[PDB]
Amino acid sequence: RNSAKDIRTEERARVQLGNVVTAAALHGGIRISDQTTNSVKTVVGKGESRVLIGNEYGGKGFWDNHHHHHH
Amino acid sequence: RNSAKDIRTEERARVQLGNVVTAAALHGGIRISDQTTNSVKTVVGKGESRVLIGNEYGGKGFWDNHHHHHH
Amino acid sequence: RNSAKDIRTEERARVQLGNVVTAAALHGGIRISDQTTNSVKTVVGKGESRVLIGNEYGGKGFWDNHHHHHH
Amino acid sequence: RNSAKDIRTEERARVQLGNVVTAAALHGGIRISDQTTNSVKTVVGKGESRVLIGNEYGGKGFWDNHHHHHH
Amino acid sequence: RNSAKDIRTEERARVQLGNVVTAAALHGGIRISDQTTNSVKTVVGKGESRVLIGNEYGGKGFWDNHHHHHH
Ligand SMILES: O=C(O)Cc1cc(-c2ccc(C(=O)O)s2)sc1-c1ccc(-c2sc(-c3ccc(C(=O)O)s3)cc2CC(=O)O)s1
Repeated sequence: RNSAKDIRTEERARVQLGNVVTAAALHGGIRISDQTTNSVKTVVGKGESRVLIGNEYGGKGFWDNHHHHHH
Repeated sequence: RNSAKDIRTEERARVQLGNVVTAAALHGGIRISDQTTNSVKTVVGKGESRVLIGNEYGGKGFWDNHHHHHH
Repeated sequence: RNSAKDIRTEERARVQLGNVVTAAALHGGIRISDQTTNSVKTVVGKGESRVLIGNEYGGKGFWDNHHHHHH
Repeated sequence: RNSAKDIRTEERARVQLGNVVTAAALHGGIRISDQTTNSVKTVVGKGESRVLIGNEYGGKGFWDNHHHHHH
Repeated sequence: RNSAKDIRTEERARVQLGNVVTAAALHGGIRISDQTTNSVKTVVGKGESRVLIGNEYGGKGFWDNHHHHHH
């Protein structure tokens, strides 16, 4: 699960509290198991900062596309 | 599941409580063992900040628009 | 399930409770998934702030997005 | 499992609290569960900074790196 | 376990705290436990800073490693 205490997002910033499911995630079943526990105390973002509190599911790189492409 | 406490939005800020499903998610994989609880205490959004409390199902962009050049 | 406890909307602020079905996601079919509990305690919106209590269904834009500026 | 005390992100900086699950993975060992513990106290990033707190699963080579082995 | 006190990343920098798992995963090992102690005190990086605190396991040979067969 995910848990956050204090998140500050100003100056055209944006924050998302959840998981990201891309249109590539079409393979999965129902299985109840253990899930990693990720939690943050304080996050201060300034200047179009983007806060992602959760896990990301993608195939084309990651959350954003700035560096490290396909080999 | 989400659990928010205090969310403050000022200066033309906008906040949404819930999940976002896109047209690309139409007839796809909505259930892939998404077992997680996203809890948050204080969220600050000043300066046209956007607050998204929930998970998304898009693919054609991670909520916002980001495009750069790697190496 | 979408729910809220206290919402403070002031200074040309607006609040909506329920769900939003954008025309980009077909007509108002209603009842598609809803597999998460979305509840917030206190939401403060001052200064043209927008408070949306519910999930949306769209593909043209993520609720509020019309930017065409590349970085 | 993963815990962060204070994280500062400025100037188009972004931070993700979770893990990176790529589409290169499938129903075969994807349930990494809870193994090692990663706890950071102070994280400061300014001017295009990316904070990744979590593990990565897939054949993307590496989440974000500069290049390969150089001479 | 992996712990870090102070991490500073400025000017196109990134900090990754976690373990990397290649698409091939581990060739067995039903007892996945952490048997390494990595405590980071203070690391400052300005200008193309790559901070990786965790376990290396990919298949390239830079910030990662593998076995591979030579011929
Ligand atoms: O704000 C709370 O009360 C704490 C908190 C808040 C959550 C929820 C938010 C709203 C909910 C609600 O509305 O009820 S519940 S869950 C919960 C905890 C879970 C995990 C914890 C850890 S421990 C820590 C580490 C970070 C660094 C380390 C170091 O320096 O040693 S240890 C971070 C987190 C996260 C954190 O404390 O913010 S606290």
